[PDB]
Amino acid sequence: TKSVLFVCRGNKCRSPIAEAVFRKLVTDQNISENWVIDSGAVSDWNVGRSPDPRAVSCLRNHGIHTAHKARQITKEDFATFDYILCMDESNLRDLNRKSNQVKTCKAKIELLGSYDPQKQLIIEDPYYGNDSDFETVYQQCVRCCRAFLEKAH
Repeated sequence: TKSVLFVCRGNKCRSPIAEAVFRKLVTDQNISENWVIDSGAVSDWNVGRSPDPRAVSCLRNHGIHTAHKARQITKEDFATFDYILCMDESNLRDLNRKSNQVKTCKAKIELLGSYDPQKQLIIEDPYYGNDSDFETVYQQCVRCCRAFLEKAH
């Protein structure tokens, strides 16, 4: 059983989209039973909130739905997930530092964009953008999630 946790700042725009995309992916590939998939936030500020309505609408445009509610990453997440894939360098920096402070870190922390065959390394925060920015994030997650499933690094 493999595990991936998608992380962003507040867990309402980017990482809920990545989670839903990857869940759709493994389901189509008929291997969802062998994958634990989740998303979480660095911050605790947005905990308990549903994804941004623009993220929900973006996923719906692509026939996807999510019932995720924002949660903050926990010490346990570092000890149990195989991969923690984050969105921007602020996430990476924060995750690398908290990884140092847990004596039981099994997860490999990487930028999700590190898997983009199109080389766009950063998945930028779309909250203060518009719906076309959520579509961009979605397209980034599709390319990155598919590359990740084919070969991890």
